[PDB]
Amino acid sequence: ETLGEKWKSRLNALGKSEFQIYKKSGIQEVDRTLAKEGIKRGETDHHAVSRGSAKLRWFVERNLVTPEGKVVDLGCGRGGWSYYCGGLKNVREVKGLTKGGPGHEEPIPMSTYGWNLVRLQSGVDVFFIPPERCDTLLCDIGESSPNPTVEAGRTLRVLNLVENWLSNNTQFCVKVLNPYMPSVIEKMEALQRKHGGALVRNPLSRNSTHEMYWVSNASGNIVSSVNMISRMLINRFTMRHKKATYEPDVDLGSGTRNIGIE
Ligand SMILES: Nc1ncnc2c1ncn2[C@@H]1O[C@H](CSCC[C@H](N)C(=O)O)[C@@H](O)[C@H]1O
Ligand SMILES: NC(=O)c1ncn([C@@H]2O[C@H](COP(=O)(O)O)[C@@H](O)[C@H]2O)n1
Repeated sequence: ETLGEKWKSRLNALGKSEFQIYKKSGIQEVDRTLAKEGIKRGETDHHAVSRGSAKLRWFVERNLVTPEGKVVDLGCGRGGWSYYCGGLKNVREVKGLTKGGPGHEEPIPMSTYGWNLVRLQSGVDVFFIPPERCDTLLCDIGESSPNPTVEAGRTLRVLNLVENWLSNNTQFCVKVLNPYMPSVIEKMEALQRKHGGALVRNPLSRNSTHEMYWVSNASGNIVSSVNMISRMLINRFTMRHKKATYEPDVDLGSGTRNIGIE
């Protein structure tokens, strides 16, 4: 029921080569080369396990999401979001959960700052476990599909999932894979009405996804928000100068935290 649908078809209609070029046109990138080589080498200090750490950092260093207390990371994969939160000031406990298993990102043990406050377990399907009480809820789940109706389903599953974990003034950051499909817009509107927050586009996301994140400390008419991104993604189809701007990767430190305010 929208304009992002025009974008998706155009996207799908791209040639393999055209596609790769577009996917990174004028986006923001994280310089991960050395971080990956160090990880591959067994290093467990400083490195982010994925570009997700840098991704979360962007929202956090802007107070769009303020992870505190018990943080639950739904679909932590390797744990970029979890290890990152494990080094943040007022965070006490970090629990990350994923499916893992062959053909899936499995959590990677690390000794980055606060790693001791972080527990990651795979072999978990978040959709069928009971909700635990938590102060901040993070969720980065959402598999992309060439078929926008398939994505719309996946998106809703996630929204319903999180609604079940959100309480009082729970802090949250949740990926909304396909925010432009009308059932997803409809649900988002309900949620926003019920828990506030807004949808925000992360400059680090690639042009090949219309993904937006529902963050707790931000507002803005949903529909308006998605169209903005839709127009933007379309504008980017036709670009002179398609370079990606890079930035150093995040450094996650290497110690253990003792907690206890003091
Ligand atoms: N039902 C489910 N239960 C648990 N994990 C799931 C799931 N469906 C998908 N996932 C997982 O969710 C992950 C999302 S990608 C993880 C990104 C992470 N924030 C990064 O920074 O490291 C995938 O690795 C996938 O295996
Ligand atoms: N035109 C192509 O050659 C091509 N390849 C992938 N895509 C679009 O982008 C989406 C996911 O992006 P990616 O495959 O992980 O980069 C797909 O689901 C599809 O809609 N398009």
